[PDB]
This record gives sequence, structure tokens and C-alpha cells, in this order.
Amino acid sequence: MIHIQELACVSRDTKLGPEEITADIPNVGEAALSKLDESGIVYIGAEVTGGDILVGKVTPKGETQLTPEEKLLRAIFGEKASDVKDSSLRVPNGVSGTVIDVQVFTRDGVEKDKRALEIEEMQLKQAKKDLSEELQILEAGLFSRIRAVLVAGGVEAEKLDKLPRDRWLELGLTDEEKQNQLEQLAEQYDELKHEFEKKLEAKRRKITQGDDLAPGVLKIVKVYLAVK
Amino acid sequence: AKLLDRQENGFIIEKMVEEFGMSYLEATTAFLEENSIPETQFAKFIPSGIIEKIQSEAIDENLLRPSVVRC
Repeated sequence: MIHIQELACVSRDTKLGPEEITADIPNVGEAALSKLDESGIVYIGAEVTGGDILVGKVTPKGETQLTPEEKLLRAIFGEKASDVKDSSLRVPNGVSGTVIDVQVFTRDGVEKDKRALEIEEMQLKQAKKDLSEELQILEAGLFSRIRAVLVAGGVEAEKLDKLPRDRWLELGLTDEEKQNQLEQLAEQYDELKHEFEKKLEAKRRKITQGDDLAPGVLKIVKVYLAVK
Repeated sequence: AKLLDRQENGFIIEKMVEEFGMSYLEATTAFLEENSIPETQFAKFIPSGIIEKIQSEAIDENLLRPSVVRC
């Protein structure tokens, strides 16, 4: 009835050089190339039909395969004229639906295009944001208690609320089990804040780092199509 | 012994498109072959007037990467 058909487009290393995922595809009208993004990939929410290009790929041709007619215009326009053949991923015959998601996997090492970066750039802003709010909570919490415990015992009622929050950890209280409470809060805060921070790292590490793909494959683009 | 005079070869070319009614491309691809000139030397034997008429076919036929059509 209705189902999500996962279609993949893979670009590998050939004996004739590396394949490219791109909108820069020869032998196809503007009609086809029109529907694709700067990165040669179809737009999410597109109403695609059999034949339409979902992911633009290209493959190097190699001497043997060059018609003298193209050897000539290669000489006229420069090496990268008729360098490659269209091997992009199209929608199979008969099938029809609407793209609801695309997923780009890039191997460790490959240059990240514009599309990829913006996405990467965005996921960083968040990973970071997630931390600020995480930290805001951590402070607003523990520090509400430090005050409480602080006031109770050695009250600076109004005085305390002035000096920046970072100056509270400084102030001390009449030796007492109430100083040991102020001890742990300090430890806890730092220990935790640290932990939360080294989590932002492990996040950035993953975001930028390449994907563990098979040997030979450079990048994989998985299109998710809703077929009725 | 000398074919050099491009104008010559150029006038000689369009003759083939007018009779054999073949693609400007196929044409000049042949002209070269028949005289044993490599494509890499089209510059010294082919008139840049006739080239233009190939460039035209290429676009109209999308024989090239959109990337190169622009520049």
C-alpha cells in the first residue's frame, strides 16, 4: 500500500578515478537538472516520478571509451569537457512518490561540499547551545542551594547577591559540618561542569569526523521515498 | 605539401556539411582523420570560425558538463 522505499546512491573510487555526486551532469536537459540542489541531490518534499533524477552522480570515462568526436571537443574545451558519463541515481520505472528524507554519508578524508557544511555548521550551533542550557540549569540549581546553605550560618543576605556568582565559591563559613556541605557543592559543580563540557567534545568529534564506509566507497546518499 | 591556410580548410569543411549533411562536429572530426591530423592540433588547421559552429552544436545538444557551458 504505502511504504518508505529506501534508495541509495554510492560513489566509489574507480580504476579510472573517483566518482562525483553533483549537479554537473552532461547529456541531460535543464528540465532534469532543474529539480536538484547545488549539491546534485533532489529536494525533500519533491513530487518525483519514474525516471526523475534523485541523486546526480558522474563517472570518469577513460580513453578506450572516447569517441573521436569527443576527443576533438575535449581538445577544444579542455581536459574536463567530456571527462565523465552520467551514472546518477534515478527513480525506477513505474514508481511514484514524494521524497521525505535524504541522508548523506561521507567517508573520512573527502572534502565536504557546501550542503554538507551548512548541515554540519548547524549541528554544531546546537551541540553548543545544548551545553549552555545544560550549564545554566546546573548553576541556577546548585547555586540556589549554596546561597541557602551560605545564608544559613553566615548570612550576607543582601551583600551576597551582588558579588558575581564565581565569587561565592570563595567565601568561607565558620568551621562546621556546614562547611563540608559547601565543600561538596564545589566539587560537584566543577566535576559535573567538566563532564558536561567533555561531552560537547565527543559531540563535535562525531559531527565533523567522517563516516565508516566500505573500502572504495567515498560517499553514500540515501533517499527516502514515500511510495503509494 | 602545406595545408596550413585554414580559411582554405574552413571553406573546404562547410562543403561537407552542405553535401554529406553531417554534424559540423562529425564533419571536422572526419576532415582531421582523413588528413592524419590529431585533434590536439585542430588549432593550426581549423578556422576558429568553424569551431564556433561546433561549440554551438555542443550546447544545443548538451554534449558538455553544465560547468563548462557557462565558461
